Amino acid sequence: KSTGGKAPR
Amino acid sequence: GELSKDGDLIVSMRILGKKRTKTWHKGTLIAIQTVGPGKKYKVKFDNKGKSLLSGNHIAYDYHPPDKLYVGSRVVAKYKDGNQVWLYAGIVAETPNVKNKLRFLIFFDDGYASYVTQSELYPICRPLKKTWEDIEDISCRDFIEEYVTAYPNRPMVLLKSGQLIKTEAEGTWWKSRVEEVDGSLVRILFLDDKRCEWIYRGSTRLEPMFSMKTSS
Repeated sequence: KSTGGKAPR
Repeated sequence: GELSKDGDLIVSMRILGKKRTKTWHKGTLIAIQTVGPGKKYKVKFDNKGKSLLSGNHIAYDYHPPDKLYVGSRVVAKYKDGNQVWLYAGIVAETPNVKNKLRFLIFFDDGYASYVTQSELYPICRPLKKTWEDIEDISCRDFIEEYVTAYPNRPMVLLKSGQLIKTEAEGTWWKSRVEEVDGSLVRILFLDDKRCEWIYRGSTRLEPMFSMKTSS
């Protein structure tokens, strides 16, 4: 699954 | 500690349950048991298996009636391309004009999408602070901040064709705004050529990050 989420890593 | 009911949870009802894969599946509630500090719900899945589940790991097999609010704990259709799963999340926005009467869902893994009323299901016994069962600590933290701050939602105004940097996996990438839909923007990563829908208040978007870093 491709998501980068809501905030920077 | 066996029960045939617990309020509106009745042995024999249809239900959704969370499997160890973290995807959710249709089944039947076959038993209710008090075990130490709380109740456990035994679900027989339609396709395969049985699980004993806490109340935050079962969902009603019906669609919510204005019953849901920002912060509601839900299971929703997680559609990314041609793949679909039932997956847990939080209601981030309720139906309105700007969103064409959809629900914005922030899923437990960090994904975001709009869904319709017929694509979400209320979790039966959410925790009082609904984010406290989100396993990923970055997601959990984000949702607590978002729900607590609501309705103060700083966002960036972006237009189709605009060029910005967008963060992913620790790197800031050249990107392009392809489409705006309510509180989401479709970002094309220009080196990769993949798209992602991102919340317009996310600090993954450079103009939003920069505002916060200075503020």
